Amino acid sequence: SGKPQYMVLVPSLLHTETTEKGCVLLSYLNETVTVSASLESVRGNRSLFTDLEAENDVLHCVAFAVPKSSSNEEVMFLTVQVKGPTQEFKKRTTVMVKNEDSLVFVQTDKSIYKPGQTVKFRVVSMDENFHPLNELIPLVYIQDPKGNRIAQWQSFQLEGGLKQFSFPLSSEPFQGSYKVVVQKKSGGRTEHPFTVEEFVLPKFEVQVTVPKIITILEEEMNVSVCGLYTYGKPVPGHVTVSICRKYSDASDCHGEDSQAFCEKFSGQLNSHGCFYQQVKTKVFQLKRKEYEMKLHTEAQIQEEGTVVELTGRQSSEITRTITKLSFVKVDSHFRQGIPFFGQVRLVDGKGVPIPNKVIFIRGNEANYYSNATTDEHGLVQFSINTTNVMGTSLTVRVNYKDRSPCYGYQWVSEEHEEAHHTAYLVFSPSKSFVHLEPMSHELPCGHTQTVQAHYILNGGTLLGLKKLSFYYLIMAKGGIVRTGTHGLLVKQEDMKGHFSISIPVKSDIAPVARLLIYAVLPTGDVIGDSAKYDVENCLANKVDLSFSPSQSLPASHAHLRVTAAPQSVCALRAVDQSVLLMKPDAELSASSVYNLLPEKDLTGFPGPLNDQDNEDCINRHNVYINGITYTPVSSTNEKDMYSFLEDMGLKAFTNSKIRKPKMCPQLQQYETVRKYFPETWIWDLVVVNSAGVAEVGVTVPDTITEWKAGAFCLSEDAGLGISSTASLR
Amino acid sequence: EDCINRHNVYINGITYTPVSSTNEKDMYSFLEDMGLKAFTNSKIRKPKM
Amino acid sequence: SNATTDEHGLVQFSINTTNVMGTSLTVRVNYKDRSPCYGYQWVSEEHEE
Ligand SMILES: *[C@@H]1O[C@H](CO)[C@@H](O[C@@H]2O[C@H](CO)[C@@H](O[C@@H]3O[C@H](CO)[C@@H](O)[C@H](O)[C@@H]3O)[C@H](O)[C@H]2NC(C)=O)[C@H](O)[C@H]1NC(C)=O
Ligand SMILES: *[C@@H]1O[C@H](CO)[C@@H](O)[C@H](O)[C@H]1NC(C)=O
Ligand SMILES: *[C@@H]1O[C@H](CO)[C@@H](O)[C@H](O)[C@H]1NC(C)=O
Ligand SMILES: *[C@@H]1O[C@H](CO)[C@@H](O)[C@H](O)[C@H]1NC(C)=O
Repeated sequence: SGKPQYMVLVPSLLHTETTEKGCVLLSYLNETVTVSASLESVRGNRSLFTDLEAENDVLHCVAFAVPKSSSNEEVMFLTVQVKGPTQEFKKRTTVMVKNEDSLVFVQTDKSIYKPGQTVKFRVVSMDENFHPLNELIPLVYIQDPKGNRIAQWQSFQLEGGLKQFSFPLSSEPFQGSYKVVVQKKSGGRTEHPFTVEEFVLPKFEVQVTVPKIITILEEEMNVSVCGLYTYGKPVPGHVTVSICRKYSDASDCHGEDSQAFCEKFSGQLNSHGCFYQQVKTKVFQLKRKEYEMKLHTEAQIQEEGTVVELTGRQSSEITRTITKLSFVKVDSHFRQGIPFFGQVRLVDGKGVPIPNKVIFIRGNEANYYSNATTDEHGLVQFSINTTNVMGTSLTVRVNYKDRSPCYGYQWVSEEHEEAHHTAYLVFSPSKSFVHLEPMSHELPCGHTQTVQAHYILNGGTLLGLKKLSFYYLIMAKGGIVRTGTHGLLVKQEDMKGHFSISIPVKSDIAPVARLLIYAVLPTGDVIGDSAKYDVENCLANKVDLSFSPSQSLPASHAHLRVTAAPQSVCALRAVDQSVLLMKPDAELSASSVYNLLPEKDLTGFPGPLNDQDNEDCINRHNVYINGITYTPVSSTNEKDMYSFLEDMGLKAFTNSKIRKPKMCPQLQQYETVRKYFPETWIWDLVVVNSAGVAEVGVTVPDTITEWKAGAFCLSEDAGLGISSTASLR
Repeated sequence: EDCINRHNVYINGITYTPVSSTNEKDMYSFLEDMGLKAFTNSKIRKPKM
Repeated sequence: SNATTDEHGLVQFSINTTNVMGTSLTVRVNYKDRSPCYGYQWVSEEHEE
């Protein structure tokens, strides 16, 4: 009636002495089973033995934990044993232990700084999860590039899983980027740098603009240039540019000046609004062997005469290809019981595909060709008919393919982008599989999302019964996040595809969700595949600030009302934005900490184990051959079942087949940026009342610009917290 | 003799190579190494290449 | 399965086949050349197998 299938879902990744979900599959009932995953040592003392009461048709996942290891990493062999009363089976795989750490980072006002000041910085620690973590440290120190520690503290402990600091500064350091150092008890190194320079602020504010990406056909170059040396005085005078076609063709012995052109669309500087300029690309002869351009502006000053020149935007953009299209949501892998959606769009300079440009959908080897055209957004969506072999490789054009060069030099050259794709199949010995469409688009949080996926069942069901089972599963941070299950209705012969599913979006998942579902069968074949989904940045504890409103200067008395979970600790870096405008937070965001996270996923193969040996081989089963002919031994490159276990990112131990090409050994063979005041306005720490604290802000008058906070909050009552943006005028 | 370009080439398993039975010691090879022909409903005759 | 020449008898041997059509046998199957460096690549050491 039912042949048993067992499968124990075992992320070989071990986050230590922490809850990490693991689980099992069993169905099609049989006598008795109480299996045990034992990571026995050479002796059997380092056994990570977890024997557990088991049954059929159930999902009930224990997140047991493990004490510390001897090494930081150590491969140990894992023979889960099939504790049946009359059947016992093993298979040894290395386990990817790791004495992994709790995670940390650093906060500073800036990286560049001013000489002679005191830097102010803070330090943080949390865990795998995004909750705080109070804990000591070995040490900390700032280091200078000369191999030496300019600042240091020793083995403090955190009040709330963080600490704030400062450090003075000499006015005579080495002008260079300096850095800070901490080591965990393991030796866990984090790094957050900081430079200093009292470079002279250039008086002038000469600013140029120009189009970047050019093509084989243009008409206009709408170039805006304006110099307000103080940001608020565009001088009444003249301006002249030097813009020039340039670039000897990779030749330097020419002994001359390689300017192909030099035009000066000079003009009278107007204080109204700004000077602007609008130059044409025709006189520049925007031709193929009309060579690269360079841009350099003569910004002359009135009643001073100390004229400035600036080479900005100068390095032109040799657009070797013209009419550049791409893919959009092209299914990286496809299937055979469905005509399926790839997608492609187009961009060109400004990023404007011609409306209703019709295309040449060269999706072949099924020779399903059927033209289409661009939607509003360049895009296009399309199924393609399916009775062919595993390999399929597709492409689409508006132009047509030419492989027609006359002579192998072709210094003469031209190109148009083509979105060609190669694809491979899925298994289906089990005679049922799904195609889970991707959600590779917008993803708001604090919701759920019914997924769209379409099962088949080849040959209907050979027997099946009234009801089989299907389960949908997601890994997270080395542990499964949730347990998804379902069943379908009764039918003995059909090809249906209207399956139901959903999952709630909050948090608690890698930046992706390798969601996986599979086709549990009574006949020892199970077919699935992962399904990777975006995880857009959203936090446990949201929060927002608000200030005593932005008004005239002198009013020192202000506020900064901030309102979050009832209890927390909080950074309060109320600062000037223009210094952050100067150098954006290329190294700070909520998304940052999501990705400053290391080891979000790690397929278990990684470095330590090159592979896993298993029992069968390809030469085996030397019994009668095909009746029609002789079928030798060979295989397919298509995406596979055993690998869907590693596409999940884990291993397992099973009787349902993964029988495919292992091997036989020896068969028969035997730039410069503007700056204003670096003055860091506010920097402090507070704790929220239950109702949302508000701190009287102190105006820094007599300095008007864009203003902003670098604040941040934290607690275990709701995890960390950030209102990632609220500026001030 | 066969006048057949091909039969069911495309198959899940390995594509059979020969239209008719060809081997070093096949069945009709016994009739050939005899040197005699025959006319039969069982599987004997072939063209060579 | 090694054997030996009888004074009155030659080798009378069987091998148990459990595989596909492609087969081939030999004896004195230890080396074809006693010495591969033989000399100046000018005269090949050949003994019957
Ligand atoms: C390519 O696309 C076409 C649809 O335009 C798919 O054709 C579909 O094929 C299935 C299976 O043959 C059809 O179901 C049954 O077909 C038989 C044909 O004799 C019919 O007698 C049954 O009543 C039943 O309809 C299905 O009807 C058909 N699509 C439509 C129009 O309903 C085809 O499967 C696609 N390529 C492949 C083979 O993946
Ligand atoms: C279940 O599977 C085992 C192994 O094939 C077998 O020994 C047993 O007879 C099967 N049936 C039951 C009901 O135990
Ligand atoms: C196993 O070895 C460890 C090493 O510390 C020891 O503590 C323990 O007592 C030994 N035996 C067990 C499993 O208790
Ligand atoms: C030759 O085969 C016999 C019969 O089994 C065996 O006893 C003997 O060890 C073999 N001789 C050699 C070369 O060892």
